[PDB]
Amino acid sequence: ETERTLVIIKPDAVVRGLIGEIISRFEKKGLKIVGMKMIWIDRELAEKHYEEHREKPFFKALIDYITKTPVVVMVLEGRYAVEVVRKMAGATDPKDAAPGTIRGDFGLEVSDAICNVIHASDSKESAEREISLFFKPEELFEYPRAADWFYKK
Amino acid sequence: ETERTLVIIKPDAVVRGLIGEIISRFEKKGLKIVGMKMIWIDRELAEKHYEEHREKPFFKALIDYITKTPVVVMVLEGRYAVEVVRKMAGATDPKDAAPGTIRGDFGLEVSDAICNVIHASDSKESAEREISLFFKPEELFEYPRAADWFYK
Repeated sequence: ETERTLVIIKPDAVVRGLIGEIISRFEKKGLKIVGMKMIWIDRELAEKHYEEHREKPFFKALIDYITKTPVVVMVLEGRYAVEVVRKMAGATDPKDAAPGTIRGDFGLEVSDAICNVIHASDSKESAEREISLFFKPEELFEYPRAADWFYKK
Repeated sequence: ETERTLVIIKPDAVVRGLIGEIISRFEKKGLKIVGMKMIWIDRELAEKHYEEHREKPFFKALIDYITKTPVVVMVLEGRYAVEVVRKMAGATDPKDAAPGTIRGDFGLEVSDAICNVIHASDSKESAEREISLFFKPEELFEYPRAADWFYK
């Protein structure tokens, strides 16, 4: 049931100094960070990540947003991590996100793009594609978190 | 003036899930993360980092400790960042660290090595050496944090 999903702490979150708070939510949930790095995505890489939206009118503004400042890309590993992280993220537009979720607690204001604090892979297929896009195998690790032994099935 | 210093969130902090808590303390202080990545330090790199202790009896334990699991290395930028981060870290041995500091609030137990949650450059000279050891220029960025404009 263990899966890996990709999260991007977007420019709005980095600029607002929310990197730590976001990471803590994943850590306290029990999710494991197996890869992470601060990078500054250029347009070419951004367009590859959002390739499915290439033909849509909001594409340009989305690329402008994700490349505005450096971001933190990270890979989270855990039981049903893909759907669990999406749930933790909350509704796409922060105004609709429930209190308690990352977007619900930290997001609201928007620019030309719907700034929503973080990106979370929408499926296992997308996660695999996205993780391969941003990380090299040597940048992903297998190691124990403190309580891993407790769950030895 | 503005300085850059190196911080390593050590294996004990990573294993205990304290990465976010630690980073938040730097962010709320006003410090800017200009570089960061999770890496698993190899013995040779660890020995370069701790080169000053190569001839000491506690050297091996230090290497075993810092390479036990992946760590998060990051570069913090800000006014007098080197001394400020050292102050935030607290006493070397967590048992002696004051409440309110990172080591004071999160560290205590030790192994063969004095596990102390994080590493913080001890001087501007050490900071420059350490930053170059773990980061390439292309991995460090210049960008605005939300309130940067306020201090103009």
